[PDB]
Amino acid sequence: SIDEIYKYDKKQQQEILAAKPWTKDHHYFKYCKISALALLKMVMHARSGGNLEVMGLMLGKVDGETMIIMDSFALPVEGTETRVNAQAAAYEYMAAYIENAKQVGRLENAIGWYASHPGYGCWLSGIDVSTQMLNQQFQEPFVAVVIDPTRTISAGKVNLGAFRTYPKGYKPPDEGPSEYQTIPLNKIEDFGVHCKQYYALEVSYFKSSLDRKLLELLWNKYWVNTLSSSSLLTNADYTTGQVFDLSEKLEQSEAQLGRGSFMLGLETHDRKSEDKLAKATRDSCKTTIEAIHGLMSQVIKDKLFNQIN
Amino acid sequence: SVMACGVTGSVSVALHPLVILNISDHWIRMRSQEGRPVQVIGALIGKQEGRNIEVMNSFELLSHTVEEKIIIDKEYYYTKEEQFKQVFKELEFLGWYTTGGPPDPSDIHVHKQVCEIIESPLFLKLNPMTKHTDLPVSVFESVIDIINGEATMLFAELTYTLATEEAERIGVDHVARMTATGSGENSTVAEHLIAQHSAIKMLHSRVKLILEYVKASEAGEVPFNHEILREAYALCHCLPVLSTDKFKTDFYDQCNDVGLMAYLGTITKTCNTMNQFVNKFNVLYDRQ
Amino acid sequence: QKVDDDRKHEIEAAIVRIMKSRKKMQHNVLVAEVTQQLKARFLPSPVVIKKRIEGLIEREYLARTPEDRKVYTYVA
Amino acid sequence: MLIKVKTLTGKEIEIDIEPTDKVERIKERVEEKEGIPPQQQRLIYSGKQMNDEKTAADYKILGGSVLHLVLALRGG
Ligand SMILES: [Zn+2]
Repeated sequence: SIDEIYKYDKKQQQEILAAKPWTKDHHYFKYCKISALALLKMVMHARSGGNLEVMGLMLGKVDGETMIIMDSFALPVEGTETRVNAQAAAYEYMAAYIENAKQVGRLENAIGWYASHPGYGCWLSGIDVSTQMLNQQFQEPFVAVVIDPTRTISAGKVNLGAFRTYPKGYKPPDEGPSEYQTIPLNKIEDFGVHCKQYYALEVSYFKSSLDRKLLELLWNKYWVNTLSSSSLLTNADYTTGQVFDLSEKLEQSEAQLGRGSFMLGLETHDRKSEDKLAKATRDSCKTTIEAIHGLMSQVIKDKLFNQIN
Repeated sequence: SVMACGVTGSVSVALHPLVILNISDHWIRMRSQEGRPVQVIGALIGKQEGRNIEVMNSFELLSHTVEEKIIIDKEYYYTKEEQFKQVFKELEFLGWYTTGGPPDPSDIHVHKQVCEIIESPLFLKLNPMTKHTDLPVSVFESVIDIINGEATMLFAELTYTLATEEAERIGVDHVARMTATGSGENSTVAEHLIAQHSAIKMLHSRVKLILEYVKASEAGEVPFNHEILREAYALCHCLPVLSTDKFKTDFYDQCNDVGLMAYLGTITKTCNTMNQFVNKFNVLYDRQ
Repeated sequence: QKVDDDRKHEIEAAIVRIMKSRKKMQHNVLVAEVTQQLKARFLPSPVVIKKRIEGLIEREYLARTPEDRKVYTYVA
Repeated sequence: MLIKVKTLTGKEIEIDIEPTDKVERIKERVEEKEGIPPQQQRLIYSGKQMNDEKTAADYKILGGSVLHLVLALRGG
């Protein structure tokens, strides 16, 4: 059932919020499901911000290890945040909008915050980490989503990440692919200082009626120029960096395996090594299938156009 | 009849995907909350420059059914009007939207309550239970006609267009890509080929229209449409785009590169399967 | 009192403007980059933008370590 | 009476409140415990957002009333 996810069960949410399973595991939340509406709104806000960072709130819910997102809304930022934080008259519009949604139907409460990084990638800065750590202390089920309007245009695919922080003092396990990202020199220092204080969630969608309609319409409308070359992957950057990350991860796994071959009776090492190899394989397979799809479209369209008759 | 006959559009209406997206979400949740597809009512905001109207955003409105008529909480609408002022001042109210088929004798009641608020409101109706391949969205304006000696408000369909910024085009395009390829590589080329299939259908429809026009001109119509016919001849001259040695060499080069990448990906998948098999094989019989 | 009030408002505008840009700097790269991001230049008066970020060393949020300027606590 | 506003500190901070006092004075009391200006502070109680010029007695707030207001942060 495509529309099953849109059903809101208030008592079930209250039961989950009373249970607090995330207190039993700091890696509890692993997946982030984002609605088409949410994605579109967030991307539009980020690109209207242009080269300036904007932010908003995300409405949604939790389901097992998965955090869901549905909505998002701007807060009065008089004089581009002339006061502390991008809030000013924040919950003024927020609480009104919230009571108004309890009135017109929307009952999904705050599930997180989104912020934009125009032209400098998706990750959490020191300020972002402090903000998310605070959000993980009051509204425990919160997620820091970062978007990139400039990379959305450059690479073609929307650059989006979902993140959760670790509590002060707590160390992550050895397991950690950590995809490589191009970070400008004015941001790389802060990135490196805080990159191990949080982790990235797996961001996934679920199709839907919102998708079906939106996608079909805009697609036909603007894709009459269906060519757009055919390979926006031609830019080395993305592909090259992904392949480099894969190589690094696999070489690290090999170094581990070589040292673990001496220790007889370490099952955990074998477990993490197998998992890392498997993650590397799936990442490579997704890249390969994307390239294959691009080639398929290119070949079909080019053959149709050039020598049809 | 609430539809005006012989009345042409006086203003140009520009619609954005966000407006359609808001209507779809509003209809879905109300259907989920109250079973049957309950009709939804909202408001339209955006920028208007003279006779050019651009609907950029849209929010939902409160509706109270009393005495079998829909009463819109304009005070809630007015409460929300200053709410959207705090975030966006460039956007001005343009009209209201609803869901359903043909106009009913309840939308005229709703539209007149929107006509008293602002000078010229716009009426938009979406059909979520459509079956054709066309867009089930129509924009209607308010017109006053003398029917049987009494001034009756009617709806005149407007030939609206679709306005979209580079950012919205790219973001929704990524939305299309996220449906084409499933999260766990589900329905990989299902929506992919269907996308090119629909593009080819559009091109074939254009071709069949041109061919039908030519066949009709062969028998009747204008014997020589001048510009049109000459340009169509020159355009088929481009059907065999035709190439040289260098273009074919580059095409084969790209094909070979992508084929090598595909071979590498298949090798990676095969070696992962081999690793899993060896891990199990070290378990079932082998020790250490 | 005129020059005292004159300096009072321009230092107040100086601090307000810089915390909006709010980026880490080595010693001299952003202190000049913030001036070109204002409305009507020359109002900044660099003589105050250096001694009030040096007056910010008593606390966090760009604690601005005294000698080798590089620890600009970019966390708040 | 003392009311336990759930000011963002991980606990419900108890403050001194009189029934006749306007609810906007409650915002300043929370700022004395935290540091959020009343403009960004948004008092919320029993699921409904509290007013500004309305008095506390009009909301029937007692000494056992647990509040949950949404304040702000110290970004920049
Ligand atoms: Zn950030």
